[PDB]
Parts: sequence; C-alpha cells; structure tokens
Amino acid sequence: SLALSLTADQMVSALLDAEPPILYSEYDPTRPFSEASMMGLLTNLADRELVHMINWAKRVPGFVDLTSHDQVHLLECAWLEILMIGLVWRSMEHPGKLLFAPNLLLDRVEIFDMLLATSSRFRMMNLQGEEFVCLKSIILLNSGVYTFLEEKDHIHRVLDKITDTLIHLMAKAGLTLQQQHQRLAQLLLILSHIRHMSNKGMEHLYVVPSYDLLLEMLDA
Amino acid sequence: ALSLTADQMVSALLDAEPPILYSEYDPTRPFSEASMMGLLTNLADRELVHMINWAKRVPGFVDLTSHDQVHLLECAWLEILMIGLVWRSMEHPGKLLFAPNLLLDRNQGKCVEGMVEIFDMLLATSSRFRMMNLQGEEFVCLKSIILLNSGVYTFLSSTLKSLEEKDHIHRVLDKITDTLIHLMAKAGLTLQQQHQRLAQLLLILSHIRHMSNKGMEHLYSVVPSYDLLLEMLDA
Ligand SMILES: O=S(=O)([C@@H]1C[C@@H]2O[C@H]1C(c1ccc(O)cc1)=C2c1ccc(O)cc1)N(CC(F)(F)F)c1ccc(OCCN2CCCCC2)cc1
Ligand SMILES: [Cl-]
Repeated sequence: SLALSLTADQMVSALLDAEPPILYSEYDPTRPFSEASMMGLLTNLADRELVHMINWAKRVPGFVDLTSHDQVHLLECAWLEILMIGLVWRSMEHPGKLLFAPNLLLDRVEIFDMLLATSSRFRMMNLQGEEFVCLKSIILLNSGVYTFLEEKDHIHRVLDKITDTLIHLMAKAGLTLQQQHQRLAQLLLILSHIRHMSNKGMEHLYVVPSYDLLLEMLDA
Repeated sequence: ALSLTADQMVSALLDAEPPILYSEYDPTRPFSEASMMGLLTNLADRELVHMINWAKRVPGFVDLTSHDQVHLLECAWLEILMIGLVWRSMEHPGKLLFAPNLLLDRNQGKCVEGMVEIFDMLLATSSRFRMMNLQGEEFVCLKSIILLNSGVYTFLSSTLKSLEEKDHIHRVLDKITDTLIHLMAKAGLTLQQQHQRLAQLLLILSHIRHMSNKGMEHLYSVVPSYDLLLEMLDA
C-alpha cells in the first residue's frame, strides 16, 4: 500500500488535513433555552457529525485499502468512541464543562463526569493536536479489528505506523526515550477508558447508525 | 489590518475560510418545490453561523461597530453564499454543488418554479471562473470585497466617526486590491494583464450582485434578521 510508505510527518499532515470541522448546534440563539430538547440537540448534532466522520475515515491512511464491509464494521464499532474523543478534545480548555458545540457548552451525569475526567486528564498531559489525530485514528482502526486475514494484517501494519508516528512526534518535541514510551502507554491506556465510556453511553441510548446506514453513507 | 503585507492578507483570509457543509442527509427524492427549498434554507442557515466566524476574521471587519458589522452582513450574506456556491461548482460543469451530497443539474433546478433562470446564471458564472482559472487566493479576496463593499454605500453618515468608518472600509478595500494585484504580479502576469484581470473579476461581482438581488426577490416571495445577526456576532 502507498499508506505503508508514509513517513511520520506525512501521516500527521494527512490526518490534520482530514480533520472534520467543528459543527454548531442547530437552534436559534434569539430564543429561550427552555424551547430546546437536550437529547434532540445532541441527536441533530451527532447525525450531522456522522457525515463528516465518513469523509474523515476515508482519508485515514490505509482505510480505503479495506473492503467496504470491513470499513463499515470498523465505523460501527468506533462511531461513539470517535464522537466522544472529539468532544473531550474540544472541551480541554474549558475545565468543568463539555463543549458539545461552541453554542452548546454544558457544566455538570455519570457519563458526563467520565468525559470531564478524560478531558482534565488530556489537559494535565498537555495533549497536542498532532497526538489527538493519531489517537482518534487508532480508535477507528483498532476498535473493530478483533471482531471481524489479510485485512487484519494490513490494519495492524497501519496501526504500527501510527505508533511510529506518535513516538516521532514525542522525539521531535524533545522527550527522552523513557518519556516517549511512558507517554505512549499513558495515551493508549486512556483509550480503554474511552471504550468504557462508549459502552456505557451505548447502554444509555438503548439513534445508533445501522450497518446499512453506514454502508450507504460510505458508498455515497 | 492596514499593516498586513499582501502575503499576510492572503494567509489570514485562507485560514479564515469556512467549512463546506452537507445538506440534510438522505432527504426524500424526488424533491418537491417545498422540500428542495426546505433543504436549501436548512443549509443556508447553518452556513450563516460559519460566515459570521469568517467575517470576524476578515482584516478590518472587527474594527467596525457591531451595528455597521450587521449592516454589511445584511447586505452581503446571500452574495457571499452564492460566490461560495459558484466557487464549489467550478470543477463540476453543468451542475451546482450546493453541498457534496446535494449536486444538482439544470433539470433538478426546474423543481422550483422560475429558478432555472438564476440556476443558468450561476452555472454561467461558474464556467466563467473556470475559463479564467480563478485561484483560491483570488476567490478569498473577492469574497472579502463583497463583505466590505456591498453595504458601504448605504450607511448613514453625518457623524465624524461614521465618515472615519467608511474611510477605514475603503482603505481595507484598497489593501485587498493591492493584494489581488500582488497575486497577479507574483504569478507572472504583465502589468496590462493584471489591470485587465482585476477588472474582469470585479465586473463579475456586478453579476453576482444581480443574481443575489434576483435570489433575494424569491426568498422575500427565511432572511436572517438584524437581531439574529447581532446575536451571532456577539456570541
Ligand atoms: O442562487 S439562488 O438565487 C439562492 C441559491 C439557493 O437558492 C437560493 C438560496 C437560499 C438561501 C437561503 C434560504 O433560506 C433558502 C435558499 C440558495 C443558497 C443556499 C445556500 C448556499 O450555499 C447557496 C445558495 N437560486 C438557486 C439557483 F437558481 F441558482 F439555482 C434561486 C434562484 C431563483 C429562485 O427563484 C426565482 C423565481 N421566483 C421569483 C419570485 C417569484 C417566484 C419565482 C430561487 C432560488
Ligand atoms: Cl453543519
């Protein structure tokens, strides 16, 4: 694959260029807050974000090398985790609040608390945008990989490239070899907590995009 | 803003560019006149939020009062949406790319009565930009001119501050002209070619205003209010 020959810098450049825009909530600010339904607003936002997520996924190196079926499977497994890491990233510089959108910024519940905790953890780590995009791409490629042979092999190789990229970013930033491996581990372990939150979030919803919806979106 | 170089002006404008939004996903097809109009309204309204963010980053714009910023936006918003539309559609002959998932040929334009006429005008503008090889750096200059120009001749005056406001706007406009010329000189165009291409691009602006006026006459037959615009700017 062409993707496997990308350097660290090229991988970061591709990922930064692929980033979705930050969307706004769809509601008239001239109106009182009480008119709105929180769940309604969040659903409308998420649905609009999903279209952009598909476009983003198609630009993650290696992703289009996969079958349409496997692309859908990865997206089905990752979509809420991807929405959540986006949320936490946007909320980093807003302690005690979740920036669902620039016009939908909420203070303090169980999952909300978990997301806030993740956000504060990213803030304490001084998580950089270049690291963020690597991590969100890992979520895409990893979350569904163990629930599907050449397809899996390819995915694992792209994942290894992403690891290389994360280390490269850290070496470039001035971190010692010991600091690099420690920060690599810290970042990746936070992914287990993102999985946790996603599963808890799913259990709350039960709005969820179907295999078929995702397939149609990818085809279109 | 008046201390920016041409290159800095271009950089600021490129960095300010809004995202390309999507239409309401999976609408009923075929469209009715009502459903198409509904989709276009929904799109436009979402684009407007991002336009405000963009406007606030156009050098010189925030130097104006909130009132004057709203006045400019009131006069320019549809023209700005339309030059965006024509720019997005350049590489799609015979079609208008309202959004990546809403790409319509003239046949589909006929779905709303009287619309095909303006659809044709927009297609014509888009082909004109394509034939001229309009550059992204030129596009952002032009869209910024629309913002600052369209409402400039319909402010009140009388007051010293108001005369200074208009003067400032005109100075920013002159800087944008300088920037356009700079881009052309940098590209290797002769002085005569530069002045000709400048005039061609600005004359196309009169046609964009025309199409905007025709488009506005349909919307009034949806339009963001002074209050909505002011709130968006404040937020
Ligand atoms: O180009 S438009 O002028 C403008 C484009 C699109 O439609 C408008 C619009 C919009 C904006 C806000 C909104 O809320 C709804 C729609 C558009 C927009 C939205 C987002 C965006 O990024 C770009 C554009 N246009 C479409 C085109 F002809 F070109 F195809 C158009 C032209 C003629 C019409 O009728 C004439 C006949 N009529 C006259 C009066 C009596 C009854 C008969 C009708 C529409
Ligand atoms: Cl949007």
